Amino acid sequence: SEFKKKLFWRAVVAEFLATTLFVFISIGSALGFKYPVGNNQTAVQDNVKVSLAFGLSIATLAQSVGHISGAHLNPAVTLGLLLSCQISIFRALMYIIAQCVGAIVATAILSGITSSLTGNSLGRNDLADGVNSGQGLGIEIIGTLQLVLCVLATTDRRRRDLGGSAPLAIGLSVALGHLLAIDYTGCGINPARSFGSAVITHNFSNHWIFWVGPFIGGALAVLIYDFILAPRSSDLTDRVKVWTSGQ
Amino acid sequence: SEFKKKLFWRAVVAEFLATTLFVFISIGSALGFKYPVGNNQTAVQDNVKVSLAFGLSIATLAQSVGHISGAHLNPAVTLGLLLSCQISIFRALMYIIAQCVGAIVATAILSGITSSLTGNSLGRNDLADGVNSGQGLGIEIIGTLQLVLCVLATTDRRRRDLGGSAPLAIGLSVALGHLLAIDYTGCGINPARSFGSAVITHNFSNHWIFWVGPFIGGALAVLIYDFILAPRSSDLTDRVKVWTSGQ
Amino acid sequence: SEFKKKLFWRAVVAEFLATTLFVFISIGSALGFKYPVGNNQTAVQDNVKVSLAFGLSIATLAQSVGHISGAHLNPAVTLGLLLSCQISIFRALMYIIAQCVGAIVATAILSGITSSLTGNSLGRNDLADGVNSGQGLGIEIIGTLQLVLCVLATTDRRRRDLGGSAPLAIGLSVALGHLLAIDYTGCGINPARSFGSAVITHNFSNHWIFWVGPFIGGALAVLIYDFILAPRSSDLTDRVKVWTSGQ
Amino acid sequence: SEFKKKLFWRAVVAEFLATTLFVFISIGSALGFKYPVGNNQTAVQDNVKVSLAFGLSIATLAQSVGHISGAHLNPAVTLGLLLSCQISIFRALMYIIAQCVGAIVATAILSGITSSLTGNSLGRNDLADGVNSGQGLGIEIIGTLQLVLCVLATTDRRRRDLGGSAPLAIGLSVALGHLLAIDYTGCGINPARSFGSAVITHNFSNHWIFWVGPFIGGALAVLIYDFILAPRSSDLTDRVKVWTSGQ
Ligand SMILES: CC(C)CCC[C@@H](C)[C@H]1CC[C@H]2[C@@H]3CC=C4C[C@@H](O)CC[C@]4(C)[C@H]3CC[C@]12C
Ligand SMILES: CC(C)CCC[C@@H](C)[C@H]1CC[C@H]2[C@@H]3CC=C4C[C@@H](O)CC[C@]4(C)[C@H]3CC[C@]12C
Ligand SMILES: CC(C)CCC[C@@H](C)[C@H]1CC[C@H]2[C@@H]3CC=C4C[C@@H](O)CC[C@]4(C)[C@H]3CC[C@]12C
Ligand SMILES: CC(C)CCC[C@@H](C)[C@H]1CC[C@H]2[C@@H]3CC=C4C[C@@H](O)CC[C@]4(C)[C@H]3CC[C@]12C
Repeated sequence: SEFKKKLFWRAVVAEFLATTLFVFISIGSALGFKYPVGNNQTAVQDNVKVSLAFGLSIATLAQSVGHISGAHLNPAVTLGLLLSCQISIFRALMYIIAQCVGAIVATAILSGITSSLTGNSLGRNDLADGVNSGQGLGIEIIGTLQLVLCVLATTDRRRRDLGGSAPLAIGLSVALGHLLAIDYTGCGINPARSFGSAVITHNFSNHWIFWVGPFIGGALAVLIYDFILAPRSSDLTDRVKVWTSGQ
Repeated sequence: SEFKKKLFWRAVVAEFLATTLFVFISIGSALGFKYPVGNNQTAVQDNVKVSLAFGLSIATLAQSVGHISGAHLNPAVTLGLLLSCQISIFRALMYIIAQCVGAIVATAILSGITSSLTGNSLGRNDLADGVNSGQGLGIEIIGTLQLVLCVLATTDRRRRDLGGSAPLAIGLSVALGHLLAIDYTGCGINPARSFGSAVITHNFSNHWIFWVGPFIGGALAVLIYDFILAPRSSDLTDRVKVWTSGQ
Repeated sequence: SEFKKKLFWRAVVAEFLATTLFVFISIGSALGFKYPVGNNQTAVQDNVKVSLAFGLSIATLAQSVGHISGAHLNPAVTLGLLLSCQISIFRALMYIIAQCVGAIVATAILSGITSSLTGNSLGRNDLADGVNSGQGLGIEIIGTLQLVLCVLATTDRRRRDLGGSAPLAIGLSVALGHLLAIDYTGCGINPARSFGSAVITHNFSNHWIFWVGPFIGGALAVLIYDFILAPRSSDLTDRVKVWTSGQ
Repeated sequence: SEFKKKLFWRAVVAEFLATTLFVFISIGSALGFKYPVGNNQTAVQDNVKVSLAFGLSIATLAQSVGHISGAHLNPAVTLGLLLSCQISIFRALMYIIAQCVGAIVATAILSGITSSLTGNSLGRNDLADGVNSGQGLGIEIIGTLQLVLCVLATTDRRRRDLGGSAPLAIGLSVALGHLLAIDYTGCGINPARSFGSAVITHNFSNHWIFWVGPFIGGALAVLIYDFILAPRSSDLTDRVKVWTSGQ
C-alpha cells in the first residue's frame, strides 16, 4: 500500500533528513562550550543553551517537515503514535530506521567537525555520578512521557480549542525534557539521538536505559491519553486495522 | 450532579496526573545543578533554567489536559476560578485535593530518584536570608496575582481578540512568577507545589506563607478582573448558582 | 467625551494597575541576585533573567488588560500611538500619568520589600562606565524605536496576515530591548519605569536620557511606519480629529 | 516593472532599515558583556543572551515589516527565495544591496556607540581556535540550511496547517542557528551581518566562509524543500518567468 506511494517515501526521507539536522544542530550546540580549544578555561556547560538548542531544533524542523511526515524525529514519539493507532506498523518501522540512520550520520559528520576536541564524547548519554540505572530510567521515563503526551494531545484531531503553533508546543516540550534531564542522564528522551552517539563512540554502556525508558514513557503516555483522559468512541478492533493499512 | 458524571472524574484524574508530572519535572530540574555528586564544584543555581522548567511544564501540561480539566494544576488558580464562579465548590475541592496529592506523590518519587543528594531539601520553599515573613508574603501575593489575572483574562470567553496558545501564555506567566520569586522565597506561587515538598521533608517552617499569599493573590486578581476591569452584566445571585451546579 | 465614559476610566485604571505590576515584577527580578543577604558571594547579574522578566511581564499584562486599555504600560508607546493618531490627547495624558504613578507605587512597595539590601539602587537606570550621555541616548533611541515600531505594526488593523499572540510579540520586543540595553544603560526603554526608580531613590542624574531617548525612538518609529513603510490613504486633517475625539 | 512601483521601493527601504536595526541591536547585545569598561572582571559571553538577541530581533522586525517586504534581512534567505522562484532577480539584487548597506551602517553607528571598548572586534565572525576553514564552513552551511528551510516551509502558501506566528518561527530558527554556531564561528548565517563587521573592522580574514557557507546552505535548503520533500506541480520554465517578472 504505502510501500508503493511517493508521498510515503517522501515522508520517510523527510524524517531521515530532519533527524540528521536535529541531531547535528543540538549536539553541536552541546559541544560548543568546549571551544576555544587552546584556551585553558574552566568553561562550564550552559544547560539553558542546550535545552533551547534541542527544543528549538524540534520546533523548527516540525514547522518545516511536519506536513510532509508529521515530524516525529523520535522513535519514542513514533511508538506512541503506533500504539495510539495513528500510523501503520510499516511506517513506524521505516520512520525509526530513518531516525536512527539520520542520527548516526549527524553524529559522524559532527565527529568530523569537532575533531579538535580530545576525547570527544559526542554528546553521548550516560548516568551522572550519584545517579544509578533505576534513577536515570525514571528520569527518562518521565521526560519521554511528557513529550509523548504533548504530541498525542496536540494531534488529537478531535480538538477545536487548539491555538498557536503546534511545532512550538512540541519543541518546548522537548526543551522541558532537557531542562529536567541534562544534569541526570544527559537527557536522551530520544532513542535515536542517544543511539547515534553510542554508535559513533563505540560505547554502549548503560545504553539500554535510553531505549527502554523512552519507550516505557511513550507507552504510558498512550495509556494515559487514550484510555484514561481522552478515550475514543471507536472499537479497538477497528483501530487495529490502521496498523496494516495506515488509514 | 458532576459527582456521577465520568467527565468530571476524568478531569479530577487529569488534574492529579498533570500536577504530579509538573511538580516532578520542575523540582527535578531545580535539583539538577547539584549533580554530579562526587564532583566538588561551587555549582550555582541557574534561575532561568528553573523558571523555564516550571513555566514550560505548565504550558506543556496545559496543552495536554486543559480540554479535559482546564489544567489548573494550582490551588490558587482553582480558587480564583471558584471566586469568579466558573467552577463548582465540589469541583474546586476535588481539584485541590488532587493537586495536593499529586504534589506529594511527585515529591516522594523525586526523593527516591535524588537519594544521592545529602540533606536534599526537595525544592522546599522558604524565605531567603534578608527576607522576612511579610516581604516573602508580598512577593508571593504579587506572583500569584499576576498568574491568576492572566488565567482569568485568558479564559474570559467574552473575548474575541485572543490569538496564539493560551497554554503558552499561562506557562509564561508561571515562568515570570518564578523569575521574580526564586531568589526571595523559592517561588511557591502554587500552594500544592510547596505543600508536597513541606510534607516530604517533614518541615513546615514558614509554610503558611505559601498558602496564604497565593490565595490572597488569587482573590485580589478575581477582584481586579471581575469587579474593576472587566465586569460581567449578570446578577451575582445567578453566578452563585454555579457553586452548587457547576454550570 | 471619553472623560464621562466608564470604559475610558476602566482603561486608565487598568494602565495604572498593569504598570504597577510590571514595574514591581521586573525590578524585583532585577534585584533578585543580591539575595541571600548575609552570603558573601560574588553574585553576578543574569541578563537573560532580567530581560525575560521584563518581556514576559509585558506579555502577560498585555494578555490580561490589552482588551481593556491596549496595555501600553509605557509612555513612549502611548506617545507613538498619539502621534499615529490612534488615541486622543486626553487619553494619552491620563495613560502617562497612570503609568508614572504606577511605577512610583511599584518602586515604593519594592523598596519596602527589599529593605535588607544596603544602598538599594531600586533598579535605577544610569550610564555604565565607558558609556557617555550620547551613547546611552543612542541605545535608548534604538530600543524604544524597535519596541514602538513593533507595537505600531502589530495593531495596524489594516493587516490580515497577523497570526499568534500579539501580547507575546510585544513582550518579546521588550525582552529584545533589554537584551540590548541592560549592559549599557540598564535599559530604560520605558520612561515611567525609569521615573519610578529615580523618584524613589531621589536621584535624577542623567535622567533626561530615559525620557528623551525613548520619545525620540517612538517619534522615529511613527515616522518610519506611518510615512515611509505603511502609509495610510487618509488626509492628515481627518486623522488630527482623533486627538480631540479619540475615534 | 517593479522598478517603477512605489510598493517595491518601499519594500527595499524596509529591508534596508530592518537590516540596520537587526544588526545594530544584535551586535550591541553581543558586545554588551564587555561593559563596564573600567571594572577589571573576567566577564564571559552569555551565549543564550546573544542567540536570543539575534532571534528576537528577527522575530520583531519580521512582525514589523514582513507584510511590506517579506522581512528577509538575510542575503542567504533572499537567495533561497530567488532559487525557489518567489522573487525576481531584480528584487533579490536590490534586497541584498539594501541588507549589506544596512549592516554597514549599523556596524558604523555601533562602532561609534562602543568607542570605549579597546580593540573592538564589532562582533566580527571568525573561526574559533580548534576550528579550521572546512569545519566552520560546515557549521555555517547547516545553520543557514535550517534557517532557509524554515523560511521556505513557513511561506509555502500551499499550506493550510500553519498556526501561530511565522515571525516567531523564523526568529526562533535564527536563535537556533546562533545557539549552534556562536562557539564555532561566531554564528554568521547572514552574509550581510558578517560583511558589515568585516567592512568596519577592515578585516576580511576567512570572510569567504560567511558568504559561501550560507549560500550553500540556502541552495541545499531550496533543493531539499522544492525537489525532495514538497515539489510543486508546475513546469520549471513557467517558474523561471518570476525571475524577470516577480509574479
Ligand atoms: C552538509 C555538509 C555539506 C556540511 C559539512 C561539509 C564539510 C564542510 C565538512 C564535513 C566533514 C568535514 C571534515 C571532517 C573531518 C576532517 C578531518 C580533520 O583532520 C580536518 C578537517 C576535515 C577534513 C573536515 C573538513 C570539513 C568537512 C569536509
Ligand atoms: C513513573 C515511574 C514509573 C518512573 C520511576 C520508576 C522507577 C524507575 C524509580 C522510581 C523510584 C525509584 C527508587 C527510589 C529509591 C531508591 C533507593 C536507592 O537507594 C536505590 C534506588 C531506588 C530503589 C530507586 C530506583 C528507581 C525507582 C524504582
Ligand atoms: C499587593 C500587596 C498587598 C503585597 C505586599 C503587602 C505586604 C505583604 C508588604 C508590603 C510592604 C511591606 C513592608 C515594607 C517595609 C517594611 C519595613 C521592614 O523593616 C520590615 C518589613 C516591612 C514592614 C514590610 C512588611 C511586608 C509589607 C507590609
Ligand atoms: C538612530 C540614531 C539617531 C541613534 C544614535 C544617535 C546618537 C545619539 C549617537 C550616534 C553616533 C554617536 C557618536 C559616535 C562617536 C562618538 C565619539 C566619542 O569619542 C564621543 C561620542 C560620539 C560623538 C557619539 C555620541 C552619540 C552619537 C552621536
